[PDB]
Amino acid sequence: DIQTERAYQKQPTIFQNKKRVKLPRYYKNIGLGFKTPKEAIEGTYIDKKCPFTGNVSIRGRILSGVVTKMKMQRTIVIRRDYLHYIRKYNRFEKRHKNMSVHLSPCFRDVQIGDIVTVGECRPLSKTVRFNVLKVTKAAGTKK
Amino acid sequence: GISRDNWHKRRKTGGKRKPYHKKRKYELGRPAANTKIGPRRIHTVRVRGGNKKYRALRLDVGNFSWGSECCTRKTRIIDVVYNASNNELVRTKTLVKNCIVLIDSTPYRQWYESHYALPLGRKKGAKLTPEEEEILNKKRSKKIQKKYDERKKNAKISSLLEEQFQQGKLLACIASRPGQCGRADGYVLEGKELEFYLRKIKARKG
Amino acid sequence: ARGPKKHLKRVAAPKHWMLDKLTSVFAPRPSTGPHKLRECLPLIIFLRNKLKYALTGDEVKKICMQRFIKIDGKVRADITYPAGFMDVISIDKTGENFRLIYDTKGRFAVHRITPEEAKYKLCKVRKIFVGTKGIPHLVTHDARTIRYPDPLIKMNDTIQIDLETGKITDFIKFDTGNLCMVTGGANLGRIGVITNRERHPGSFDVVHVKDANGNSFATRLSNIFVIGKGNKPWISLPRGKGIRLTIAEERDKRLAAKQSSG
RNA sequence: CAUGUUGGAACAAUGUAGGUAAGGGAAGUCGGCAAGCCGGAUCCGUAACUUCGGGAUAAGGAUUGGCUCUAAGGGCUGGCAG
RNA sequence: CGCUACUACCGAUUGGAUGGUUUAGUGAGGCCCUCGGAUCGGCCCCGCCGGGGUGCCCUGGCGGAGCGCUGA
RNA sequence: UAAAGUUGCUGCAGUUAAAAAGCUCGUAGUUGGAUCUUGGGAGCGGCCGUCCCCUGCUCGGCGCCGGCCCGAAGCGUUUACUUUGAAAAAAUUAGAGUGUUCAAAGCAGGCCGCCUGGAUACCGCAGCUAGGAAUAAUGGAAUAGGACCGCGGUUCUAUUUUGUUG
RNA sequence: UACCUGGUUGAUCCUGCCAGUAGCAUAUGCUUGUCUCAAAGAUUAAGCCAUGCAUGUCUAAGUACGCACGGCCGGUACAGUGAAACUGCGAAUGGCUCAUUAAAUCAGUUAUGGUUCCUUUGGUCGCUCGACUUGGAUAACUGUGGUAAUUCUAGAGCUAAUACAUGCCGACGGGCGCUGACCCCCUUCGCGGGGGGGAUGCGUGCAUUUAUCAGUGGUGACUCUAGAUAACCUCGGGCCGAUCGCACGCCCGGCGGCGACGACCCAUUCGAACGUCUGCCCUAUCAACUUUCGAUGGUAGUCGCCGUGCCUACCAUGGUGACCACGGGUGACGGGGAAUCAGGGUUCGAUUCCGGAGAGGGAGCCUGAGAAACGGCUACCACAUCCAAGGAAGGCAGCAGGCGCGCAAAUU
Repeated sequence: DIQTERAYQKQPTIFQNKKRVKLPRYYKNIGLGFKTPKEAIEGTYIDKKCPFTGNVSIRGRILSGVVTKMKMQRTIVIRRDYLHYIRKYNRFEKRHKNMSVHLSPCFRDVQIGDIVTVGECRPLSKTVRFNVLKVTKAAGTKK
Repeated sequence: GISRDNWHKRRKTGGKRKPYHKKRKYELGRPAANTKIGPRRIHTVRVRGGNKKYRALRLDVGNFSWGSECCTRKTRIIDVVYNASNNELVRTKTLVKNCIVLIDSTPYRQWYESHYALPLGRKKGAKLTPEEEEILNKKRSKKIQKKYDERKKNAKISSLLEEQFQQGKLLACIASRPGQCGRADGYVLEGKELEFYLRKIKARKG
Repeated sequence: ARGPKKHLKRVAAPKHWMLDKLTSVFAPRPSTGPHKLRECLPLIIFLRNKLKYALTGDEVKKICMQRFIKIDGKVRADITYPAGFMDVISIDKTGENFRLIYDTKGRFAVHRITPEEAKYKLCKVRKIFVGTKGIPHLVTHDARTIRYPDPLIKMNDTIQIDLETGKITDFIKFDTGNLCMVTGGANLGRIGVITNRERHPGSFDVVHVKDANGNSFATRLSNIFVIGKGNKPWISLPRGKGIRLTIAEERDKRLAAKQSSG
């Protein structure tokens, strides 16, 4: 389950140590018009870099990419295909900036090839400046 | 000096950056406070913008909020017991943010007697014969003893604070930065937090 | 670049002051105030070349430090005071006054008024604060915390406070058809009305601005002021009468003042 | 077992076998001969050349004491407890 | 093959000279912490004397300590 | 730098002048078949040009006798492409504007107090904003986990209410 | 203005190059009547440098007895100027040069809800229930003292303060919270029980700490802003005005009109810094790169103005690349621009505007709001002027002027 880690993972707002006689979970809305899922609020996991149930505010640019790797933890590698116009040779070329993105852990089942939504914020880490805001399931996966 | 520059180290790919300028002042490091538990020894440090920053070097005063009923009294700090950051910061008794430090129960033992009138612990057979607490545990007005009847059924102690208030040792925590502000303020561990930071000590026992 | 600049080159001086390149070699890096370097016409050039009161740095300085220039109820003695939008300037010797409006072109409204018009200012808030014991507070275009506002005044809205005291009288709540003044770019003073409101949460909220001749375009909500209600201004206007004449019609009437005028 | 077929008293030369040497450092000499240095292990790092096997303990560096803890590495009996 | 004229090439020389990055060793100088304590001022009980409430005292020209205590 | 179409995007060349791998296989890369909204309905122009249309309903009016529609609004595969708009230092440059008396400059001055200048386009790409949906992508139902209707059920639980009290 | 001509042949048609042709911008050659704007030690050496100055500065507004001058009405002090001193504020602006630096710098572009900011401006400056104005030294002044001095330097005797420091009246009389003597009413038999006063013991502003409890204004969006409660407070603690100029009444120690400053503080402006997105020359005779000595993440901190492997700790094993990563190179500061130009392009930008970088080479730091500053300092490494041979002093890539360099660039 959870809290097989060193320091007490908690939300720095809610309480859970009062006299009675299922812990109360704090979330928020994000702006732009995005939906926090059932899985965020039904579950009991504890994370701080989420734009919904954590300390980060989404502002500036909001971009999209396609998921390539999920071998890191709480952060994914997405990829941004675009065409670059060279003025001399009136044609294009494939380039990509596979930007480092934090994996907002409210998204339970994300696969590679899923079109993600990413929002600019303050830097979470050295290269990470983005969070996951929505995910679409693979083309089938019937079994 | 010791810098907080982003350019002295490697890129995403691996290739090393080449420095285009020498170190700036704003990219700044000063050594860790390494603040002991002693008498109140605090050096002030000037910081960027012409402001102070209080370096605790020895510090054992600060207030801790008993989270259940929310009472807070400035208490002496006695022992650093746990630190998830480094197991060796416990040894060289250094106060940092999220140090699980011991404080005295006597300012809160005072308050719970001065509000609820219930003596805790004191192994069965032990009365108080000099008698300051027994007339704080008996002999009120006739009808405001019913105020202590409306404060009896829902003032029952926590599962494992019966075995903390008895020994005069509260597992407190530090939620300020004594290397930045020169205080050691925080709260008293309770419930599942108390069943976490005591799980981290008794698992080491056997 | 280890401290603040104290010179500013005249080739690098902003064009909206309409200084040359040859006479001046530097520009006022001003002794500042409630509006920006770009977003002000400073009290030196608003004096020394746009009614041409003063000539040299000797001549300009010998007007300010006497306490003459009656700026919104407290005379201040700085030649480089940034005078932006919806403040009040007054002259106390010549018998002259100003309200700070945008003309439809790059430059501001260089326009004279009476002291009666220089008695109310229309202080649009940029955000609303609440103080240290649940007391409301304000953050305006001129950054003013003159508190106890109207409960129907929100961020996007313009308030009317009295100059003598600093207490609210009227306001303009955000409504479609309020007399508009776009405070941005080349539309920097389109004297029209708000004709539409549609949302850009996170991006920049779209408000379509209709100039009186039915000119349909849009600017972000950031830089759209509202000068009054419907057709009637609460303030006296500059010339042009809010039409934004195109490059074509600058040959039409301006040459027509050479036929019948001489 | 009784110091190797003898003992006692002296502690000169010159020997035989050990050592130690300020500053220099092979100027000694046929010749670095004799002596010296290096030496173990852990941990780095390892060239020319090559029959790709090697060269290789190449070369060249770092640590090593005591005491005191900590973590990791297993049986057994009827994801556990003893 | 043979004269002539430059031009690069290979080549013993454990060739030479240079910039830049770097492990290893000894390590200037600051800064920080830990003591330090040279000095420099205090506070007290009393000694020599005072002026008034009353041999007990509140303010004092002037010497000496337990450095008792305290600070830059 | 132009001439140089002797670096070739526009715009070269490879039978013999310099040049096609000896030959196929092959991965990225590059380029990839046709195919999915059609014509008439409704007024005018001087038989036919143009216009107007054939997407979904919590707030509000020319209103109105549980209710008929229309405007503000949260919300309608995505991408490229294209148009507009936002913003985008001057200087230089092109030049509206104006006689440095010429020229390059310059926001000068002009009429016997007043009037007027100090704009504008461009600013590859990239970002933003609102249309268009041709062109090329790229999807949606296949042991249907199917779009669309109101049901049988199973929980958290808005508030309109059980005279005030529980 | 969208262009061609000569040259291999005995003559030919061609591929093809060399050569003309025209600008352009460095030198150089010879020649130089008028006047106008006007480049200039960029290229080689960011090589070396002989005096000086450009950063300090004096007013009706901390502050003033220099006898330094000089006015008269003096004993209610301080007339009115002007010098060091310093509370404080400037030397971080400029000017110069292009060495490093290849997603750097930089450009457009949005971000700070990640922060800092004297000046400048909004402001708040009896909210707390517990002084008629104070400390005891210091500065300049001043005398005596040496040491070649160099902007080198002790002791004595005086002493001012928006310093160095302590702080009290008033507002003030309560309200705001608990433990509560005590009383007003009683229903049922006494106990069980339902509501208001009231002595009094305590605690109670503004920034920093957690937590409890509902959610009063606000942005697209809070752990914003809050309400309040337990109340918590660095001798190296935030403020709670020990301020000034000139007017000044009613009055015999009280009231008030207009300036002045600085902080706790929030809100600006000038900014700064870290960030987002997209963009750059050559190179495969650079194909893998980076990583229990930080590589790419987590989580707790450490520290920093704040966001971050920025730096530690114990974990996970990532990140990047055939869309050229990484490595090497550049007679690479980038851009705004420049030359040429049918259309496309191509070369150039050290040079006056902007952004960055550096002050021989590196490195460390004081001060200040703001330098990792060199017209500051401290070293080490190189260069180099004094020396009385003990020991001092120094930075022209600021402006002239040397020296060296060169094809190449002015008047101390």
